[PDB]
Amino acid sequence: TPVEEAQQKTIEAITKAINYMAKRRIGALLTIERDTGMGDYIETGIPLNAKVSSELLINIFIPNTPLHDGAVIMKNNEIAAAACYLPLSESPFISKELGTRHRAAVGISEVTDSLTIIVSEETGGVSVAKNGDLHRELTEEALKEMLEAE
Amino acid sequence: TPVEEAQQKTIEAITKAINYMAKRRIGALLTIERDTGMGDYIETGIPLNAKVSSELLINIFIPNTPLHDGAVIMKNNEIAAAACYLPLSESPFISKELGTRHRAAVGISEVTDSLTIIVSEETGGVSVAKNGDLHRELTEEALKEMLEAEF
Ligand SMILES: Cc1cc(CNCCS(C)(=O)=O)ccc1Br
Ligand SMILES: Cc1cc(CNCCS(C)(=O)=O)ccc1Br
Ligand SMILES: [Mg+2]
Repeated sequence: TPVEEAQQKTIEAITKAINYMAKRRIGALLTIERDTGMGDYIETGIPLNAKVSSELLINIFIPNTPLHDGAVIMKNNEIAAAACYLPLSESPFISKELGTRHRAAVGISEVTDSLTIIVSEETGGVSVAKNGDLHRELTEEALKEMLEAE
Repeated sequence: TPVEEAQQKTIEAITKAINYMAKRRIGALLTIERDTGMGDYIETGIPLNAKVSSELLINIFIPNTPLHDGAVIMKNNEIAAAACYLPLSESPFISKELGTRHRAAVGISEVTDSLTIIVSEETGGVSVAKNGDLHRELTEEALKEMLEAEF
């Protein structure tokens, strides 16, 4: 169906962008809004309401640029805003070598049903936060399975 | 009016981005669609249909990134697409030292009523192409007045 084709196109755009950033160890923080509304967090960032593309996702997270610090929040198959604030988790069960992007991802996942993807600037490792837990060191196939399951 | 206020915000976003890129010698090519529709050229790029911000404009043109090569085309208060093709002018009144961004800007200005802004990656100089003419070495005040008059 059109809706199904659109969802797969967006998943492919996300995975292509994450692949690029993982290879270059570009830190990234990408939250996909689900049933819990995140308007309050979207409003803290720079409004985009942009079509998804791998190219735009990559350009947003280039280090030392206006849009790279903070989270991209996606909603309704669009990039709603970039450089958004997310709450930092206080969970004592996050690996202590991880920094602010990972704690922000877990934090939003504790108060919403959203799915957040994180790329580590230290290792290029890819992780996903959902329901208060962080799933670390994902392969490309694992990330795709999570996005399709979501 | 809201329309006028939105126009003022878009102009401020553009000028802030252009000033940032000029200072850092970030090459940029930004065409503002006017009454001649530019859909044929918009469709050659990556669709964004994004709200304008100085931050997004800057992020688009960072060198060596997916979106930096080609023109950004704006439709009113939106960035319609990035990395768009524009036709190259063969006008003899384009300074010989200038490269493809300036020739593309003059080229689209010959077949549309659009206004195109160019930042030179060589010098940081800012120019505008309109109606087949290239106006070089603009001050910040001159660019803002051109944009305000264009709206
Ligand atoms: C999610 C994902 C993961 C990878 C694997 N990264 C490799 C890092 S390594 C071999 O140094 O440990 C690639 C693309 C995507 Br998309
Ligand atoms: C249009 C504009 C012009 C300037 C003047 N910069 C001229 C000096 S340069 C970059 O060539 O070394 C500043 C801001 C805006 Br906005
Ligand atoms: Mg002069």
